[PDB]
Amino acid sequence: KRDEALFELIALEEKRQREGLELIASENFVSKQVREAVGSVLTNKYAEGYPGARYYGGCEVIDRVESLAIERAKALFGAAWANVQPHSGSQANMAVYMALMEPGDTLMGMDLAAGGHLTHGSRVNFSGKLYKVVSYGVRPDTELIDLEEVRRLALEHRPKVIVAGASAYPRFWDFKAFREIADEVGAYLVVDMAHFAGLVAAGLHPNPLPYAHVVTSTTHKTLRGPRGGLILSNDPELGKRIDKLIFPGIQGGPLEHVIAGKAVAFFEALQPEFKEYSRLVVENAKRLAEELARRGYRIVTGGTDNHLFLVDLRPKGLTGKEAEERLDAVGITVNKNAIPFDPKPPRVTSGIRIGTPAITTRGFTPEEMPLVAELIDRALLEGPSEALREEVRRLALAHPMP
Amino acid sequence: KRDEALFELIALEEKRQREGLELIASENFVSKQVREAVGSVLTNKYAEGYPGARYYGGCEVIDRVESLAIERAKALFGAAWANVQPHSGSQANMAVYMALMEPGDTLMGMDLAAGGHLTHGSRVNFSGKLYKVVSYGVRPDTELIDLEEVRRLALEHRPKVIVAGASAYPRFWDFKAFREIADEVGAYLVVDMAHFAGLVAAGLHPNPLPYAHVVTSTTHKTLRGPRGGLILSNDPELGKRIDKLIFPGIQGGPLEHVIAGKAVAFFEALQPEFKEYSRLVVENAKRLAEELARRGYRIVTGGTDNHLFLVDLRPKGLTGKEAEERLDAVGITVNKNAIPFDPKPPRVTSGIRIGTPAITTRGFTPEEMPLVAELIDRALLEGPSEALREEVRRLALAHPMP
Repeated sequence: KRDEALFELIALEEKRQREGLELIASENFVSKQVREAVGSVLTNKYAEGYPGARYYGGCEVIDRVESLAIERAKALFGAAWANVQPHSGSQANMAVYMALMEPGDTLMGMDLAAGGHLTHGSRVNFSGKLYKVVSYGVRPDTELIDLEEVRRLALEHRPKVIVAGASAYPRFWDFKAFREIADEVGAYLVVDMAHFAGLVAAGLHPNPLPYAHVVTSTTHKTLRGPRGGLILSNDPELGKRIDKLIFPGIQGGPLEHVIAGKAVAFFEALQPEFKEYSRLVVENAKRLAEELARRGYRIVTGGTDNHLFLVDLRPKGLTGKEAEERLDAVGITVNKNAIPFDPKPPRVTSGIRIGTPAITTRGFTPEEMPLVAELIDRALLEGPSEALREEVRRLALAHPMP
Repeated sequence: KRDEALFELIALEEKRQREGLELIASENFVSKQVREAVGSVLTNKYAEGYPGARYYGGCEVIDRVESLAIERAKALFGAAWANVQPHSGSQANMAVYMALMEPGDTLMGMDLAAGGHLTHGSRVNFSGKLYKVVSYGVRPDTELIDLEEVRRLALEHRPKVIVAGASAYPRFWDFKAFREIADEVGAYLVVDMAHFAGLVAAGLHPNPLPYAHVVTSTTHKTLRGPRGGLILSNDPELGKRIDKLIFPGIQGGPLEHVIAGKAVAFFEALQPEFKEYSRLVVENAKRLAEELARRGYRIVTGGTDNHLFLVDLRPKGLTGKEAEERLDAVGITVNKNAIPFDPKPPRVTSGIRIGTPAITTRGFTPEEMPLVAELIDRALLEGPSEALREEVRRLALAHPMP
């Protein structure tokens, strides 16, 4: 018997995605071929271990699939080693921390309120539970990272691992300087490029590979692949230690169907069209932030160098939670986000985060940003309304989905 | 541009699956509708948090999907609470350990050599790195667990957590006895039913829900669902604590496409046909074990109560490693497994584990077990040959995949 109830819900979700403007910076729309691989029979095989070194037999074809994903990842990012088995970005980070540190050691990452991710040292996350955390933020004036403040914190606290990269920082990272700082205290530099991995692949964002000891990432987000994790390094000796932490360290069997999807995603990222897409992603982000600033909205750091930006809603008397709800009411999805030196608690926040990778995949161009900017503005000032919801629907439907 | 290289490999793997006999106890073949859900657009949504309490907008449909999976899991197993977000079995156990123990605490599980799982205390696994481990095994004379030995160890080491459940134990578990032991020392009883979950759902195996404080499992294996984890309990308060460990504790965004697949698998398991399937799984295992005993092999414990059984190859002078290779050469996959107090090292062993869930899914019935037994025996005695490989191939092809 077919589970009609469940499939009816899947159809409702397709409709929602098609009829709205998805502006959550961490989302995107995978291609049909990525889905074809993820929904393949590769899920019926237990492949504990690594290619050529599996626990069980019958992995001759799976080994070629995994190997292909590994080599393409290496080729795509210019890395000497890769591990494509992490179930997620969080497991990728977990593995790296456990390979380089012992519980109790000191970890240094970006403060959550300044843009850091939960896995960069939050007390409610494994990172802040097993390790002593020291965070760095951004300057109160420019809202940019001050490298001398980072240097100071490193010398004072002597972290074993320093993490660069974030989930809500809209400017470029100076990886060379972060490596110099880590070298000053004998720490490992770990770059979590999950958010900008696609831009790095397209050559539109500095590559951390040569400067970081280890690089982690998600395969979804700007890389536009399936949901999963990835770990890279220019040092294969360090890589061997990390492989051991992924399995048998923290995971059991890998999701080989997902890994097949990663291989397809890397193949897609290697095509010239991916660079054109990535360029448009950034152009859309700059133009959209610009149009919102023209309407009186304050953009953190005054703009963006990547695919995302933050809007400070304090001057407008709106909390991030309220903005998110008013936009969601009309089909525009974003997520409330804390801003630097946010006076309000994380459950409420004073701003919203916006990203363009998803709408750019749907074919939106910089010339359409002024229109998107107008819908956001009205939803926030005039609030939800049927006429507004319809205008959003029509705009969305005029753009296809992969 | 289609990734022809990758898709050519997917076709080869399908051909491999069709033409061979999969006897690895942890394997199974999922239905078309389970793959359809896993390959759905639900992968495009970030949905951190839980139903009604997410960190992003646009989760209205996803909430109905996850709630559906939760409620079906509760009805299927007779539970008061459930968490369907774990990426795997390993993450389900990790979350439970971290919610119940602090690093340094003592964990008690079944010895890996006796049938326990990597996550039950192995030194190369996170369980053995973060916690002090005490292991229990089987008696050389009975080949079964000795509850008095378990009790003794418990009183002597005072573990914070006692894990029941294994990956290679062919008999029923006395959950009531285990809980009595746990109460006596003030420990939590955690049951990992990953392997036998499908049997529990079909009511063919004692249900651990009423006796354990927490129950973990995989959604694949005898439950025949997609690859992933699951947590259940009869205590909602404890459940709320475990929800926090899954997120924001150890994971980030859940795989909602996989959770949709879990919902479908639970739907399939709630149908009367699943009970007939599971009845056949157990009958095939008992019958195949009998047929092999009749042909000169010894069955550990003399038989089985579930879907798997251990073969002692000593009567025929073979090691598990050799048996594994000889079988693999003719398209029959099994895995080597130590027998109680194996005289051979662990990388060699004197036995093999055989499980019937996968062939049963393909339509094999008890009357055909004698034929599978003969093919296994001929491959081990005569060794691989083209003629034998063709006989396996034809038998396999005559039993379609889902």
